[PDB]
Formats: sequence, C-alpha cells, structure tokens
Amino acid sequence: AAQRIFGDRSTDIQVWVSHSSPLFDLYDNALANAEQLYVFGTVNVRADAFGRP
Amino acid sequence: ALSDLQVFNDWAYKTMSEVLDQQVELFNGATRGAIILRSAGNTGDLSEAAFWA
Amino acid sequence: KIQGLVRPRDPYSNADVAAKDLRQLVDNTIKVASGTPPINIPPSMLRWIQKNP
Amino acid sequence: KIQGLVRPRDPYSNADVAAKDLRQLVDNTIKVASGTPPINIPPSMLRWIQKNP
Repeated sequence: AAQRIFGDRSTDIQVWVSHSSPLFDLYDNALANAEQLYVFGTVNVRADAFGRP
Repeated sequence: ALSDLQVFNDWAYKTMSEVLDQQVELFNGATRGAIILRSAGNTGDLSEAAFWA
Repeated sequence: KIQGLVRPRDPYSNADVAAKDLRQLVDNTIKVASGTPPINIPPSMLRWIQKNP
Repeated sequence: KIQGLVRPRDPYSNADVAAKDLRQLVDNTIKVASGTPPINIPPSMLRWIQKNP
C-alpha cells in the first residue's frame, strides 16, 4: 500500500529503514500466516517488501 | 560571537532539469512488438493500403 | 520542468500559440551542529591505579 | 558507557553544559564451594556378602 505511492516509478524504493519491533510484528504475522504464503523455513525473511530489505 | 558575524549560505544552480514523470519505454521489444516505433516518413495526411476482402 | 512542452498543431491553420517560460526550483540542505559535554579526565585517578593517562 | 556523550549544541548560544566524568563498571565471579556428605563404606558390610570393598 505504501508502494502504491511513486506510481510506476515505485521500484526505485530500495530499502525500508524500520525499527526492530515492526520486524517482530511482521514475524508474528508470518508465524500465524492467515493464507498459505509462509512455512516453518520461510517465516524468517528480512526482505519482505517485494524483495526490498 | 557567531551572531555578531555575517553568515553566508552556499548558493548554486544544478545544470540539470526534470524531463518526465511517466515510463514511456513501450515500443517494439519493450512491448514484445505490440507497439511498433519505426522512422517511416510518408507524404500526405493518409497512408492507406487496400487488401482483398 | 516545462509542463506543456508538446502541443497539438494544425498544419492547415495559422493561429497564435501561448508562450511558455523557464522556471527554476531550489533544493535545500540544512546544517546540524553536535558537541560533547565536558569530560573530567584528571591524570591523578589513572596514575593512582597505574593507568597511562 | 559515557551516557549522552553526543548532545545537540547551539552555535549561537553560550549556555553552560554540566560535566561528564569518566568511570568504569566492575563484574564479579563468585566462588561456589561444594562437597560430598560422609559416605559410610564398612568393609564388614561387603565382607559379609563376600564382595571386595
């Protein structure tokens, strides 16, 4: 939803500087994946924003 | 005292300029030949071509 | 940047066209100052415990 | 760790800043002494069943 900004030139976004807590929030969401996108091994992913670290 | 001084600020002019804001690379290979971009100069306002129906 | 650089023209017409001007947007870089609080470092304390000051 | 080692400074102000003396912390490895309750091994107890003490 943030990637929606910058329109077509949104691939220019390289990294997402964030705090440790958001990362754990995402990890928590990956541990309890609603849809089947994550597995025991794929839960821990630093690059989550379409390959953006 | 810095206050008692005369503060000057770096001034400069970038030699470049904004040129566009939309990805327009949509020609030939870019569109797998969907949109063709040729340099074909033709006379008149119409370039018609008749084919058997 | 020039907005209406490309304009639809009629080769069969001769009418006045609005004139465009060249603007100059300005970028800015603010300066930040940082310091260190006074650090009490007397040579007597270090020597008393055989430490090079 | 010298806390607040870096602080904002105003180049246009002369406000005094409190000093920050250098100090060192100490770690402690406590010595734990352990023993075995006296073990009774009467040779008679094993001699009666003819087993080497």
